[PDB]
Amino acid sequence: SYDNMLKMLSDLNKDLEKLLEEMEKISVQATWMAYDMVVMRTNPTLAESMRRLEDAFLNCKEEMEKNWQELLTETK
Amino acid sequence: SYDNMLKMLSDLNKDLEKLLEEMEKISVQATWMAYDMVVMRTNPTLAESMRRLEDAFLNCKEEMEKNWQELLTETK
Repeated sequence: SYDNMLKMLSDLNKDLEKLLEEMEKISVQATWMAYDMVVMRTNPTLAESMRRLEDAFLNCKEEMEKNWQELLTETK
Repeated sequence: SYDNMLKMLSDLNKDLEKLLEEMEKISVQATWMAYDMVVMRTNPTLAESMRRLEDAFLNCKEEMEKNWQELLTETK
């Protein structure tokens, strides 16, 4: 059984890890999208590009919150 | 204009922050859902609950990747 538990744990760890790594990628990329925009200020449409990016961030945050509520329902 | 740039930057920072904080919450909660399950081993249906949770993790990861492609499209 010890090997069976080790296999189950391995699979849960792999799947949690894939989720965490996905979120890590989003985090780093979103941070550089923001910081790059504020440093590339010569952009002529700075106002609109900042608005588009920040509303995209809010949209993604809200979708992720709905994904998370879905997970909570699937696992309750 | 300096004050206006400060205001735009403030709003982008707020929205990026809300995204990052959402992902932080998911990260911490998903980690404790996994670790609590592996320590509450007396659970009679451990196999099924581990399967449900790991598949929920994979589903959430895949949804987040689709959300992220949506953001990349909105901001291209």
